[PDB]
Amino acid sequence: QTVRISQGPYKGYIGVVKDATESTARVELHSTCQTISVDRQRLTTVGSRRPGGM
Amino acid sequence: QQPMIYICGECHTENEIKSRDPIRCRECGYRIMYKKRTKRLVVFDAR
Amino acid sequence: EITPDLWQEACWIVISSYFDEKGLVRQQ
Amino acid sequence: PYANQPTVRITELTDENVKFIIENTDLAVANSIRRVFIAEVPIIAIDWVQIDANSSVLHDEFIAHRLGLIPLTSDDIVDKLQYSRDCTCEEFCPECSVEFTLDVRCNEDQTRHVTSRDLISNSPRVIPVTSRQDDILIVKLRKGQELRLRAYAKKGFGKEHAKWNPTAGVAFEYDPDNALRHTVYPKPEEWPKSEYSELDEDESQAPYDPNGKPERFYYNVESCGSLRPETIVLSALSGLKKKLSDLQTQLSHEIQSD
Amino acid sequence: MNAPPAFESFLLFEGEKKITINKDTKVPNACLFTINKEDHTLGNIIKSQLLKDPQVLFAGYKVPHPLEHKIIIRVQTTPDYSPQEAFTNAITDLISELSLLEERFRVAIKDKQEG
Amino acid sequence: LKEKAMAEDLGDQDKAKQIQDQLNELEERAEALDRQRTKNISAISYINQRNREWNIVESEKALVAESHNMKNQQMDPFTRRQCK
Amino acid sequence: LNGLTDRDLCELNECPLDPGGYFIINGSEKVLIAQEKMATNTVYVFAKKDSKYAYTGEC
Amino acid sequence: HIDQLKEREYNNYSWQDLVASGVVEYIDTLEEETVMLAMTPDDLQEKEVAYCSTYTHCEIHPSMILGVCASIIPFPDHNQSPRNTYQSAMGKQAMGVYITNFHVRMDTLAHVLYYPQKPLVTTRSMEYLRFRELPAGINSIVAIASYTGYNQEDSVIMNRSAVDRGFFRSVFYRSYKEQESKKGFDQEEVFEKPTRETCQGMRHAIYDKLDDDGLIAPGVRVSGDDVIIGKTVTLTKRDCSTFLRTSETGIVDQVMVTLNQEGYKFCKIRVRSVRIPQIGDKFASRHGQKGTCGIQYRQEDMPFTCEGITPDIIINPHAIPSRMTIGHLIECLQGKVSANKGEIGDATPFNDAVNVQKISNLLSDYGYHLRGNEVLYNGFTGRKITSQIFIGPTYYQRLKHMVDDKIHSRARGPIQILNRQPMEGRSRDGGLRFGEMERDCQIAHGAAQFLRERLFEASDPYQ
Amino acid sequence: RVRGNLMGKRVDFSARTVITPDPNLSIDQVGVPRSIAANMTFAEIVTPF
Amino acid sequence: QARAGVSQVLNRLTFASTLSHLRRLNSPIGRDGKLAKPRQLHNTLWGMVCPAETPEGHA
Amino acid sequence: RHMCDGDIVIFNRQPTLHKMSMMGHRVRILPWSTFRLNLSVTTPYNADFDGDEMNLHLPQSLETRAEIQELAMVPRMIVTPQSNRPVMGIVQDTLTAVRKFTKRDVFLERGEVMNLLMFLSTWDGKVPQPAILKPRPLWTGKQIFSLIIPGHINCIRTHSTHPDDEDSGPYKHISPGDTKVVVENGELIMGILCKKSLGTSAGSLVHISYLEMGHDITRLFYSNIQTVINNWLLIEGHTIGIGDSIADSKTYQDIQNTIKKAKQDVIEVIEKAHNNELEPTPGNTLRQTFENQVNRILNDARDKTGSSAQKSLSEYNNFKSMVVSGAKGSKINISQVIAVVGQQNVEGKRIPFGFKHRTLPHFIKDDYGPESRGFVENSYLAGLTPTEFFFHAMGGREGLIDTAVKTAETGYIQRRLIKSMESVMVKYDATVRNSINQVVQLRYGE
Amino acid sequence: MIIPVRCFTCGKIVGNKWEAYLGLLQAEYTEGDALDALGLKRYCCRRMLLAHVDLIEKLLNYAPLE
Amino acid sequence: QSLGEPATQMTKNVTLGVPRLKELINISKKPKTPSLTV
Amino acid sequence: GSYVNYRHLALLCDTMTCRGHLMAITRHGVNRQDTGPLMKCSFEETVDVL
RNA sequence: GGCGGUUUUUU
Ligand SMILES: [Mg+2]
Ligand SMILES: [Zn+2]
Ligand SMILES: [Zn+2]
Ligand SMILES: [Zn+2]
Repeated sequence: QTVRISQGPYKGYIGVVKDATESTARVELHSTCQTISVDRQRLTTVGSRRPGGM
Repeated sequence: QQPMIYICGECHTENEIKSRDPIRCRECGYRIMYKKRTKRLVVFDAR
Repeated sequence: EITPDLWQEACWIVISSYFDEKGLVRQQ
Repeated sequence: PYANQPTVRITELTDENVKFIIENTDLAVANSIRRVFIAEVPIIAIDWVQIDANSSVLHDEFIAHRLGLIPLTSDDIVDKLQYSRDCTCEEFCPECSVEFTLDVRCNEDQTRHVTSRDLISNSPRVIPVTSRQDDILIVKLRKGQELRLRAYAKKGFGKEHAKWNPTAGVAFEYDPDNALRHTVYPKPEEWPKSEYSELDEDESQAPYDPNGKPERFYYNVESCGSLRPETIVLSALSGLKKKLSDLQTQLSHEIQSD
Repeated sequence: MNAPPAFESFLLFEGEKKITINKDTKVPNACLFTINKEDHTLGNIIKSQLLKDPQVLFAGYKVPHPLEHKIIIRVQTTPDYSPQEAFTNAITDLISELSLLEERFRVAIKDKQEG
Repeated sequence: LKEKAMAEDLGDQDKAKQIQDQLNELEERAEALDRQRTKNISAISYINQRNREWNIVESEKALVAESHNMKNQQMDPFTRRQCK
Repeated sequence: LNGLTDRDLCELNECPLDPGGYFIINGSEKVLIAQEKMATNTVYVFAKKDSKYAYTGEC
Repeated sequence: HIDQLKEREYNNYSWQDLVASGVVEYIDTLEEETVMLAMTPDDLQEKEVAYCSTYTHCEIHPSMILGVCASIIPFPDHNQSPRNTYQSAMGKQAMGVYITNFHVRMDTLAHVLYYPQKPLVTTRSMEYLRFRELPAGINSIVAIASYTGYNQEDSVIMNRSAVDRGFFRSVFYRSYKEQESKKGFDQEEVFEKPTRETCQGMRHAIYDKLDDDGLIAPGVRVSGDDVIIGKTVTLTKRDCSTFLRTSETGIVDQVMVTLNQEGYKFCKIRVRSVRIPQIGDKFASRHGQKGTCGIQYRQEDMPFTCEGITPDIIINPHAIPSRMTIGHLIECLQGKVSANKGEIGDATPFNDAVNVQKISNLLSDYGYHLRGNEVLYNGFTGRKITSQIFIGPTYYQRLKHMVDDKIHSRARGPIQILNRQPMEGRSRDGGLRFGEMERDCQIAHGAAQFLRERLFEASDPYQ
Repeated sequence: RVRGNLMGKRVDFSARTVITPDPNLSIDQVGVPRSIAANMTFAEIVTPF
Repeated sequence: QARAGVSQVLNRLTFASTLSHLRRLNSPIGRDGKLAKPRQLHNTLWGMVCPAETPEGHA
Repeated sequence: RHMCDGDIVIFNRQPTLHKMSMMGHRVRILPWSTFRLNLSVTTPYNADFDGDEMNLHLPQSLETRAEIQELAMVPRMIVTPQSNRPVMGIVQDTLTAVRKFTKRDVFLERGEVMNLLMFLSTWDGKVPQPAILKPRPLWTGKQIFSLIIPGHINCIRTHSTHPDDEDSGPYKHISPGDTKVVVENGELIMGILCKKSLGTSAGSLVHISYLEMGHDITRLFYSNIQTVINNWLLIEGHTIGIGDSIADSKTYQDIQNTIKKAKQDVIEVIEKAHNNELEPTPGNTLRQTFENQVNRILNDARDKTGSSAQKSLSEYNNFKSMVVSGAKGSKINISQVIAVVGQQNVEGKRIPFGFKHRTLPHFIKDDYGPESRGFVENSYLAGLTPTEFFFHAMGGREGLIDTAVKTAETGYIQRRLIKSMESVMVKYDATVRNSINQVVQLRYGE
Repeated sequence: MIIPVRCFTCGKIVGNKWEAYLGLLQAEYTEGDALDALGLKRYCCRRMLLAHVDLIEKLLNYAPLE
Repeated sequence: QSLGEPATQMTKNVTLGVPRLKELINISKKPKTPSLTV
Repeated sequence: GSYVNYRHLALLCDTMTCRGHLMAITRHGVNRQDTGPLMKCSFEETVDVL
């Protein structure tokens, strides 16, 4: 699922959670070509649905 | 309800191609067609 | 008339014409 | 066993660059102020771009790169806005960021020149250098292409990225006449005279001065367009003072804990 | 792929101390101050200020590694003068000098602006 | 396709019609290109042509000036072979 | 693209700078390297010493 | 003929006219041995010692002997022949706009530079080689010096601020093709998302990243070991799809779908990745001065002249004498002169009118040292450098030899089938080969335990 | 076999990358990256120590 | 039994590489020969072959 | 556990030519993604930092780790048994930097001295007495370098630009040119440092340090030398460009006169050979002796021009500085750059007549003149003629082919040499034997 | 492909000067004069206009639709 | 290794270098440049 | 001008002149010694010596 | 869980 870093030095970046755990979680940064490991509480799901479908 | 939309090669018109169907444009009739940009949150860091 | 001295510029007009008439892959 | 009493004298004040001279100071302090001008200088600049549709010919990251390089004035907004990293909220709050929107589409036959003027900013003062001289060309669109995006500019300094580098070209020179011999000319007669050289046209360089210290540092700070030059100097001095104050506070706490 | 981010050159990490003191055992009245997340800007000036102070026998800053954001300032004063207070007074006088310079620059600018 | 059809067809009327259609298509394409390149795309070519002309005349004046200023040529970093 | 205008070359998703002169087999651009050999119908004379012949004329 | 040819284009005069008039003649290698060829017309025909006085032909321009990649070298005669050859070989590896219609191509491996500038000093031959329109480099302010120490054995020190602004920034494209086909009477492939139920053979990676059609949409993030296509083969289904190679990481650019010659669905997907110049990247000028970015300093740390002009690159002065590449120094001096003047200079190999003294005389008419040397300042402390560094513009390139494309590691990766030993190749996630030479080196050291551990423990244990 | 897979094998725990100068490091030190450090692993016995 | 490498894949890495590969030659001599007379630049390759552009490996 | 700082790895370059090519290293992690290493550890590997590739292996056992740490290690493998001399020496810009730093006219202020002392891992913490107390405390480059020499090392070395006719005459123990390095009690007294004192040579300063002090002491020595001299070079500065390639006009006149004399001499030799006067030198035929005389005349002319150029150089010249330091360059390179390149021989002889009795179509038949056969009269600084340019290309091609064949043959040679004696070893009986216990030497190395 | 936004060396804004440069060169000013007319003292910034290649034109020639 | 390392660096008639090294390593019945120093 | 310790040369000469006759360093000189097949195949003539 | 060959490049 797509998330958004709400706190910390990477505040603003968007990424998809690759590997999640009970505390930390690995997120791949959309801009930079590197995957980081940020705490789960620091993330905020933004999602990407598609209302309508008609 | 996503019939998967494609863009023709030379005509640049939108086409609805479902599974088990030929890959051709609704008009003229070509065998090339690209996809459309995703709907995800394409966000960049002007860095 | 012969072109004394003043030739460093005329020397490349012929090369330009040759390359415009014949491309780089003209042999192939 | 204390500091010194430096003096300042401006020689040229303009809306594009400022030339001044600092006397009775140390070469280390002069160089520190210069490096602070070049890097540690708060300033606003595009940082978080979001593109919804880009059918242009360039890349999708090319647009973000160009938007980040585009300057943005911040004469009285950078001192008010806080770093997005130190913000106490979620999502780019207007209290710590400025918003910009771009929505262009080439309909006519002639090609479009998406310039910086298309960046409609939500704030009045935070806008690209287009007030008072063409605009910054982002990209060129041909009939049938478009570009829709929204960006957020935050506060930062050159130490993080070159976008927050207000000073275009800081020219720093001390001791025009090689008097202190900090630079040995194999053939002094073959070198020109500095702009600030008081020596006559006969002698090549001033003689040697053993009991001579580097003084009279000439600065020529040229602003890119965001912050005025004098504003850059003042902001740099304030930033250097704040760094020293934080270091002193940390040292006092460390000494008290030991 | 392993490029470090751009905020690790000034932002402090959870647990790292800004300044650390370590007394040396080779000579008396000698202390090394390790400052984290700093560069030559916040080091050359302090070295120069410590040099001006006559009671400081030795004062010099170094960077263990360019990629590593850290500096070490070794100081050595007279036996009747400690390096802690030496550093404190150096920073204080330097701050006062910068403030005086800023005030003078501001007044010079306001005078140059039609005056 | 029109050119291939014209080359394949031997009828004089068909060939003339194909040639007219091809000419009309080429004229329309040229008009569209001109309308699209009236700015920038044409100014760049104009500046390029005038700049190459200016460069040619610059080279010619430099050559004639070098031929005129034939007083003396005493230089150090230069030489040429001289057999026999 | 035999003597075609740069206009049509661009319309056909091609550039006028492409030197051309390369095949397209299975979608890959194949280029033939010019091989060299001894000119035929010419009589050469060699003196191979690591043999029983002192001189040898080849054609 | 010169005037009728100069007034060409507008009318209809070409090389065929000269060939017909009988001013030029095609001489072959076998006939060239029986003609008294001349170099220049004026020099070799006045009236000196009777050397021959029976010239039959005359070359157009001597420099014409050069080829394609050797032509772009400015002042090639001012360098050693080995460095010219090295440069002709590296010029083919330079990045930039390899073709104007690159957005339509779907080739594998393609590097496109963002701001490919034109050489400030162009030879009169590249005008026809077409290098000015599609360059492969940027003119950088290079300062030959040993600033810190990270540029002492064929290495450079780039400017971090310049890289940020967009100094030698490039994008790398990687294409992936996949076509479905009839393997057998019962076997058959189809593009479809392999779910977690019906598909037996499946990889432990993400699959919902792609759409229902099975093809990943454009402008989507992708990392190593991420599904790019949804190919499933019915045995119920085995996931026979392809995944982005490991250590790739990029963003999808476009997706193409069509019918191959056989008539089956064939798709091509190219993912782009913006390669920011980091240390380890290989660079090289037009003279064989190859190098790798050792360390990158910011503008505040890099030195600076009397004005705000920090070097973008700092080569190793020690790389000059041994290699004898004075053409590079001449190029830097002439580039400084051209940038101060306002026009591209000439770097033709044989010209008889481009010496160093005249270029130095012109440069001295702009406030700079006639020889190009300038006074810098220690960017750190701000003190003048006793030695006046030699700084000036110079054209640099960027080779495709990236550091990310060569880095590799291993920790009990896949094993072959014939001899249960590690694989080979970075793509196959293989281990390095411990050669017989390494065996001999270890024998000399006397580390039999280490030797056995390498040739058995960490190779192929078996009982 | 005798020269391809007996006297010359391919070993694990091996990395290969370009090299760059670094005078700050001692002659015995080697500056390795972080990716390779995280990929490779050294086995260590557990001891109350 | 036939030759190898007569048809190569056009290296489309840059415009110079494309042109060079289109105008490239190749000798049929065996790879890595003990002799050294055919690799040396002959005087006759004046204006016919680039005296500098050439690989640096075994070929 | 992942590789942490301090682990012991074995670093290698693919072509392991000798023992000193796979030594242990202590791991240190850094941000970017590139292997790194001190420049002094570049001579053994023979790397170049121009896009090279080096392998890194990690053992998997405390046994093997300790074995590598005690045997195969950088500081322990400083001297090699093939030539009993160091293999890791200061052979980079630090060498030229220390040469200019150790000159007699090098004076430093307290600030610079205390800044350089910061980069000394073996500093006792006491500031040395300045060589010049009044009128202002000024240290000396040699005085600061003395602290870098560990222990009480004693050695004597000769500097590159040391006139041989000096030890005989006066000023033996007091050289005017500041030569004759005489270190006592680990303190530099006289002379300037160069490759003869710091490079890889028998009896060099580093060699004496390794033989006297320990391997760890020598390691610290290398680290301190580099780390102090680079920081001082930050202030000194070193460059290269046209300002150093240009001569002094009179040098050009001397070079032109020498070239004209050489041309006249070769023309006279040709005239003598045509008129039949040059008698055949013993052991050689007429053509052989003619070619020998022409070659000797050209070599003498080239040497004279080069010596004139060298004598014309200035002390501030960067080429001469690097050459005298020995870091990179040579007198022949400076000559070929400024004065004249020289002859372009092929196969140990002059440029042959590819065409019918002539080199190129331009030159006329039977033209054994210098310029016609390949003598490059110009220099890399003043451009080259197309004929000599093509000829220089022929010479470069010959060199590349030679390097390729050498690399192809020496490989098989070394393979055979190793397979012949891979089993020989010294036994505990103090005797060398092979795998069959056959005595090869009652005592190793006799 | 497109004029940069700033100079790699200095940092002065230059993207807003390509059109003015073309116009000044087309009027009558030479490059050496149009450069200092726009205001580019440092030679590090003049290269951004003397050497910049404009390939965006060729790129647009391949119009997608119409 | 000690005799092979300098082999990689080394190059009336003597034919010194790699050829002479190979001839001495391979005891042949006919060398390339036989000669006696009487 | 290079230098090599005399020990390496003496060891090589002794290995060549140990068995009286001048054993050649090539296969034909090394595979004749009674060392063993596992070592002879390691060098050359693998299948033959096996 | 996938092979052989060729070519091209790099130290
Ligand atoms: Mg190398
Ligand atoms: Zn259709
Ligand atoms: Zn906020
Ligand atoms: Zn600039």
